[PDB]
Amino acid sequence: GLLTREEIEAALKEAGFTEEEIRKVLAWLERVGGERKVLKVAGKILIIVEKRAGSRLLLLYAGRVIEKEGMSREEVEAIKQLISAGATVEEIEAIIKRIEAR
Repeated sequence: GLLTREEIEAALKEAGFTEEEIRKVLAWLERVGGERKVLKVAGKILIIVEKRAGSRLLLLYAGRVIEKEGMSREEVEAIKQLISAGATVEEIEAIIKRIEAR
């Protein structure tokens, strides 16, 4: 199913976020109100929140916060692959910017 808020908290504490920062993330998750499919790959937190008004995506790791809205399946898939490739959130964002430039 979907990852619970308590499990997300623990995962983000591993990623390197404080409970206050996590609270902000939880607010973001509630803001969208979609299906919070949160994955933990190699320490990197891949938050995929599916919604009919547009899939939202949030990358969290080592204090880095990448908030994206209106993400396509191809973009989300690419991000997931980059994470599994061992790419950092900053490097992923650089790739996303290259995508957005197109």
